[PDB]
Amino acid sequence: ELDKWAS
Amino acid sequence: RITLKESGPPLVKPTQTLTLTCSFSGFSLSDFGVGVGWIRQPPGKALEWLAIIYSDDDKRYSPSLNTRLTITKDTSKNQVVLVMTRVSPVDTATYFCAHRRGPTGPVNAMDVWGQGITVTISSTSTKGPSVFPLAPGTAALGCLVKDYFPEPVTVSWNSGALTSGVHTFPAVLQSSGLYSLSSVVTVPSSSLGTQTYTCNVNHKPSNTKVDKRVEP
Amino acid sequence: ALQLTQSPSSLSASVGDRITITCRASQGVTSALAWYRQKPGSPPQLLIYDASSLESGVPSRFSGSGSGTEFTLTISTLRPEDFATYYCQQLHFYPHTFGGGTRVDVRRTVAAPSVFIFPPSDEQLKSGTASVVCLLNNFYPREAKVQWKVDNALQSGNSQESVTEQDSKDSTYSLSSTLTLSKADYEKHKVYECEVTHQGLSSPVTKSFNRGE
Repeated sequence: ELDKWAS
Repeated sequence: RITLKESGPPLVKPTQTLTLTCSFSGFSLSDFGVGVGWIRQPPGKALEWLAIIYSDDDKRYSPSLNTRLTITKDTSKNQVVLVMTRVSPVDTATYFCAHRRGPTGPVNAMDVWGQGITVTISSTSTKGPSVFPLAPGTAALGCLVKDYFPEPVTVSWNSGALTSGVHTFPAVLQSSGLYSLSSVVTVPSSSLGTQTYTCNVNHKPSNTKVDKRVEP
Repeated sequence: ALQLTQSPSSLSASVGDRITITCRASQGVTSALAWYRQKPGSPPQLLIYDASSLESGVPSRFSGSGSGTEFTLTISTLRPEDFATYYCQQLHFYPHTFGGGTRVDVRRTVAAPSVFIFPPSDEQLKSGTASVVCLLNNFYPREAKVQWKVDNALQSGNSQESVTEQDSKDSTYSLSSTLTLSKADYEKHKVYECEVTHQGLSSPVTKSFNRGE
């Protein structure tokens, strides 16, 4: 799963 | 600015629960996006990621630990708590909590760390060491400081009068849950019959002081 | 999960040297990679955040570059305070992985270890066990191998050993290995041998003793 800040 | 400090028990028994607390100042868990993580490091080993919790409360645990870890935050106390269940000797390490910036780019790093708290997992009780001789143009001799708990122990030679050539090694936690360390000193062969060598051992935790003379 | 491989895992250098270490990921982590320096007894310290951004307060000699699966940390001119262990960490995927670390120590000429073997003491012998220890004194580089043999049987799983920190004056390491046996076992064997393998020894060295002699 991706980190919270991959935005 | 920001500082963090880990607190909890330095000694925990196998099977039991390890509860850690991270107290910090310079930021609050209500600032947007801010996180606080837990990182551990076994003696002489690499850093291992444990978990992280954020301002809005989501948290993530290391997959290979997650049925044993629980991370929480009390915001009026400005603390984060980590609970690790059924610990075993392999969990012996230094535990660090660290801060992670929220979006104002640079959220990509843990920018400030606690000093770390070293936790040792053992089922043993305080116990003084037994001191055995390690004996024989350069010669080596020493003392084996065995079966003590908990760390630390201090070793000197000839009441401090002897310092060069001395090597007190890092103690090893044995499978028995007790420590064992050696202190050796290298000296001239010719000195072996006229000079005396005594290691002074002090394990304050159990107050066992021992002076042990070794020639051959 | 995501594997972060750091290399070289160990590196030898001198003050004033220019070194570059790498950290590479099994999957692309974009620019979410941080670099830390950790000195013995102290917590990690952020140097580079987001792969190439110098952390405020960090010396200009430190720099980072890379993206995706390749990253490097370069120290333009090595200082005394830089002989430590460096780690990289990716914060793109959960869990946040740390590399295995890169160890930077002080370079000096190769120095083979002085080896000594110590039989267990009689006093210990009636406590019920026998500890025989092998000392590898003042060597360099750090990598060293100790092999215990009892009556030529290779010993495994019953020895522990620790190493000292690199000496501040001569830059050498010393190692101590302890072979632990029950007394009964100690008494039913004869030759106790410690074989040391090290870059400074053309051929492994063996120190030994015969129990009753």
